[PDB]
Formats: sequence, structure tokens, C-alpha cells
Amino acid sequence: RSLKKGPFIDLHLLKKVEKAVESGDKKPLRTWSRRSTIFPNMIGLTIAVHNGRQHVPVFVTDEMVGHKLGEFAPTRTYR
Amino acid sequence: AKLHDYYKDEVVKKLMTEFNYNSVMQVPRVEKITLNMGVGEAIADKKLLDNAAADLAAISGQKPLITKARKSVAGFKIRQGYPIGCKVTLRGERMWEFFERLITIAVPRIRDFRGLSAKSFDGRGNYSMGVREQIIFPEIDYDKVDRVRGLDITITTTAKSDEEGRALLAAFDFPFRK
Amino acid sequence: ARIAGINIPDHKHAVIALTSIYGVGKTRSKAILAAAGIAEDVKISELSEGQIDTLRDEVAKFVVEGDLRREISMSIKRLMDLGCYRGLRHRRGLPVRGQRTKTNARTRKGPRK
RNA sequence: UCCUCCUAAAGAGUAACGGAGGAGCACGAAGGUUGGCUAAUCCUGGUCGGACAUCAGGAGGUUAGUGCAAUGGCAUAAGCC
RNA sequence: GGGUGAUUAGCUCAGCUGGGAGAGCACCUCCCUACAAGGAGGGGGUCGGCGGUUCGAUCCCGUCAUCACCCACCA
RNA sequence: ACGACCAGGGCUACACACGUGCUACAAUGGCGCAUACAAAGAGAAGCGACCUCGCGAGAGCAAGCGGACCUCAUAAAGUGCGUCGUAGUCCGGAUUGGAGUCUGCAACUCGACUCCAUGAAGUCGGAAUCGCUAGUAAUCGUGGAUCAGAAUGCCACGGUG
Repeated sequence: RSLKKGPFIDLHLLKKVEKAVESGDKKPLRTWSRRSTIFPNMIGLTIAVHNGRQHVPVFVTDEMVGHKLGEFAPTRTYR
Repeated sequence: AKLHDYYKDEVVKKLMTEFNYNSVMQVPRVEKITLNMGVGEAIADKKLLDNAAADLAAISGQKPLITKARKSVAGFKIRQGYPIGCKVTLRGERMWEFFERLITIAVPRIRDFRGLSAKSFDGRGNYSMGVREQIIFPEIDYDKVDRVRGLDITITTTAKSDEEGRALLAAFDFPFRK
Repeated sequence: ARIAGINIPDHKHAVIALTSIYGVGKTRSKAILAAAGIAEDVKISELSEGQIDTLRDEVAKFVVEGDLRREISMSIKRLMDLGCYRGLRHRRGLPVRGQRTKTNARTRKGPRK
């Protein structure tokens, strides 16, 4: 909206997000960039976000909206 | 007292009829109403508080008294002759002279209703209320350097269920929960 | 006197007790002075009942008087989870907009000993 | 030294360098009398009231108040008014 | 066991015929020229514990706890 | 391999004391309203008028000029008439809320700008440290460079005393 209109999902994430719904018996998707955006209608999927030293598993709720992967859930404790 | 003929229709008459009753005695009545003001304030020098009782005497059917305490346990180092309130209760004749304007017609500044209604009622007029937030309206000698004064009301009724006696409140400026 | 201004200075300028009050500032104070068509220079017009208190409808499309905070005081309770950046920053006294804490934070941190 | 309770075995009498405490005054009002009335504490509702005084009710009813320790009584109220 | 005193800021100590928490050092921070001195600011108090009376006890009164000073006797 | 390639990250990550600045603390000032006196620069999907939409940031429609001419472009302090009754105030504005405008892979963290509400400090600064002998200490307004968006620092210029 206020940040030059509609958001964009980085192609390395857009190729693997509807393949996590629908994730099979295989491991949850690893992502290394906290800069990537998620869209508010996304729900019921587990993803693993890198923080610089660890990968943090997170389940996406109905209360999570259009966030960046640094805002949606606490990837570090951190202080 | 010039206004009391409304009691045959505007209050408790539909209640009386929806039980086929024939007397005003088969439905609730007001035993007493009390207009009590607080004097226990301790934030300024006690200088203008009898003229605040004169401001209450401009709407009460009886003028406030000096009053006395009953305990002397308090951290205010008081004697049991210490003035503790105002002693202002109405029965019968001058209570019909109170509802003559107050809580019935005295304020044209009505509010757009959001839900705020009479609360906590049980079986003996069990609702108590002070006034909240400022709008200002004309009062006697009110061009004075003193904070805006209101009224804190208490009432007792001949009831057993205040939810059933809800029609005793129908002639007033305030609403009841649906 | 005091027909719209809630304060005892009644012989003064048209901003006094008529700005920064119950959801009204300069811009919305002008909007009800405009609704009643009255005069404002040096003093506000001497006015009676049924002249401007009847026109509070013409400036009603804002959060005002008893409604100034009412519904937001429930809507702001919607996010409270400790994993939510907005939830945590509502549940504690923190800026949801984010600020710097190291240097030039002394209003938010308050006085230093 | 003066007073409350126990010491004390249910008569009466009663001991201990026996066991726990108060009193050294106070009030002309806290006395007299006729008439009236009903407290604490908790809870719900009145906050501009900063542990405790304070307005109305429900529960309760000398559990509050009775000048003092302690004992006991007080609605017939010795209570407060 | 006993008598007489003390108890309040880290230290040294006021406030003791009824509430108002304080002074000089010390510490931290700061000013000068290297270390102080000199001049300012600031932090922090079960005012030892339990009762008596009083609305209220750092205070008065009884009684504990911990430390100093003097004792603990006749055989 | 601490060389070099490749992708994400860090350089406003927080604790405490500042060195230099700045809006000020009110009336050598504000609030409202009208109003005088300028230089130096920038302008090839530029500078963009007049007008219009939007509360507004900004944007739409398109002249003028490729620029001693047009356009950026209503200098401010000052000057005139009202007002404030000296008080943390009609002062002052960190905050606080809901939504936008503009740019860039990127605005959580970590950007500039806006509308309507909403709200706390600040009372001339402790020892001391620094500037000028006159267009001198002090003070008001306009441009430019770097550059996608972003300076209150840098470089030019004019006003008052």
C-alpha cells in the first residue's frame, strides 16, 4: 500500500510456498533471507527461517498478516 | 408539590396491568432517596465546602446539616463530633418536588445512545450513581472559582426483584438494560 | 456563558476552551463556527440556546465526546501474543513504530539518576 | 498499695520469692430524665478520597459500642441520638 | 547469669515532654593541571525485633537480639 | 588459505559519560492579518506556469523557455493594526492513535513527507570553558554539489546591526 503499492515475493520463496501446504512427510522449507515477504491469506504451513546461526521453525496462523520473515515471529531472543 | 398525577400511567401501570393488579401497593414504591455529597476530600485547604453544600441546597428539598462521625479510628485524627457528610434524604412530599425537574427534564443535552444503562440492580433499588465528565449547564451563582459540582444518588424501594420493578424508572432521563 | 466552552474565561478569544477538547482542534473548531455562520475575531459571538448546540450534527463525522476512544479501547486489545511484534509492543510500553535506544532515547527512558 | 482471671479439689474458709495483666486517674461531661433509634465485618453499587472516618442495599445481629486491665452482662438496650 | 549504655546512610553521628528523615566524610559523576586540595551535583535508608498506648512510636514504656564497659562475691 | 569468486548478512545491534550543534525555556517573544527592500545558481522523459483533484504529502492537464527573457521563484528578519495580563501559560510539542503520499530488490530492524485528533518536559544552566576591538561578536532569507529516496555537515550568495 504505502510502500510503492502492491508487495512482491522473492522468486526463490514463490517457487516453494504452495509446496509447503501440502508439505508431505519431507522436512519444512528452509529460508535464509529475513527480508522476504509473506501474504496475509497464507495459513497452516510450517517454514524454517535462518537468523545468522540457527534455523527457527514457525507455523503460520490466521493472526499472522502480510509480514516480513523478520517481524512475523521471533527469530532471535535476542538481547 | 405540583407534579405527581403521572404516577397512574407513566410508571408501574403496565406492570400493574400485566399481572391484573388493582393497587399501587401490589407493585414497588420509593421508600427514600438520598443525595449525599462527600466531604472526606484531602487535596486542598477546606475553605469553600459549605458553599458547595449551598450549591446542593439549590436542588435538594431539605438543606444539608452539619453532621457528625461515629468512628475516630481514622488517620485524619478526628473527634466523633467531626463533620462527616451532609445528611440529605427525601421522603414523600418534597421528593415529588425533586423529580419535578431533576433526572426527568432538566437537561436538553441528550447523548447519542451507545449502550450506557442502569446497572447492578437486585431487589431493593440496588443501583448507585455519581455524574461523569463535563458539559456545563446553567446553575446558581456558578460564575465562581470552584470545580464543577454534581450529585451522587442512592435510593431504596419496596421491591423484591428490581428487574421486575423496571417500570418505576420509566419517567427518568436515563435508560434501563433490555 | 460556557454554552460550548467548558472553562470560566468567557470574555476572551474564540480558541479559548474551544480547541484541543473532546475531539476538536483548530480545524474542527472552524468547522462548527462555519456551521453556525457566527463571528470569531477578538471574541466569539454572544449566543443563546438553540443556535449552535443544535448544529453539533454538522461536525459529527469524527471520534467525539463519549466516543473519542470507546471502540479503539477494545480493538487495541486484539493483538497480545508475545511472538507478535505488535502484540508484545502493545502488552508492554514500547513503540510499535520502532525507535533507537542507545542514544537520544531519554524521553522514553525518562530522567536519569 | 488498690482491682480483674486462674491458682482452689463445684459448700464455707484458703497458702505459696504461685502463674498472666492493669491502676496512681478520668468525665460537670462521659451525671440526671422523658421520648426515639439500632452497630461491626464482608459483599454489590456510588471515587475528584492520597491503609483505616464516610452514602444505599444484601448477608448478619449486645461478634460493634459499652473510659481503662480482665471478667461478665447489657435490645428493658447501661449502646447512640 | 547481673548492672549500665548503644541501635538511623558504607563511616562518624544529630533528631529523644509524639508525624516534619538530616549533617560532615565516603562513593559515583563533573570542573582545573599529573595526584590531591578547592567547588557543585547525585545515589541509597526494615530509623534492629515484638508488644503497650495513640490516628500515628526513630521518640515514651515493657521486652527481645547483638556489641562495649564493670561484675558474677560465701565455701 | 586471512587469496579470489557466489548468495545472504553487518556498518542507526545497548547499558553509560559526552565533544560539537539545534527548536527553546517565553513578550530582546508568540498568535492573527496585510506588506517593502535581493544576489548567486539549476533547468534535453529538463525547470514546469495558468488551472484542477486530494483534508494533504503529492498528482493530473498542458503553456513558456532551452533559457540576461520562461520556469524553480509570494526573500525573512523588518514595518503597520489587533491580541496575550507573566502562569509550565492562548506558551511549548518529545508523545499517542488511525490512514495516506513519494522512492528504492530492500523502509521488521533501518527512509523523507502529510491530514485530524492527542500529550509530557523546558523556568537562562554547577566549577569552568570559548568570541570580537566595527561591517566585529550576534542574526534573517535563497541556491548548489554528491544523489533512486534521504542532510540541520560541505560550497556559494544577498539582507540587518
